[PDB]
Amino acid sequence: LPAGATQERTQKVLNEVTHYYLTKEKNNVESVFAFNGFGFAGRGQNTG
Amino acid sequence: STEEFGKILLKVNQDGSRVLLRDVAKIELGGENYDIIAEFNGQPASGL
Amino acid sequence: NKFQLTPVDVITAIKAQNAQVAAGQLGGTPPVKGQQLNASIIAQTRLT
Repeated sequence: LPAGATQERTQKVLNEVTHYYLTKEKNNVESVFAFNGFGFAGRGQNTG
Repeated sequence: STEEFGKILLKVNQDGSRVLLRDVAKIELGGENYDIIAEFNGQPASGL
Repeated sequence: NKFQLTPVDVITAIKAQNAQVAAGQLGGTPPVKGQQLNASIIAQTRLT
């Protein structure tokens, strides 16, 4: 997400990423471990 | 215990009534910090 | 002496007015639901 984006927003997008992986790819996907808090650019409420 | 903590005396009023910690705050077990929400298939999780 | 001050007053002033204060964030974890703003709170910065 971009600069300022609250955790709650970043969760929506994260719940979407998990949803897509749990439907459109149900056959390949085993599990999604979603981490709303830190990426690799940094830590922060706008990363995941 | 949260109960012990809430029973912390902060102030005695002029008339003799007590001002307890639970009178100014919400005691509850919780986390060291709330920066990372980690869901597993959209469920709350921990792990190593 | 003119102004009734010792080097203790000086040292106290310097530690009070030359300080780096941690002041938290607006909209920080743990968050209320429906928050759009997450910004750092900035207070005293060391003199330069």
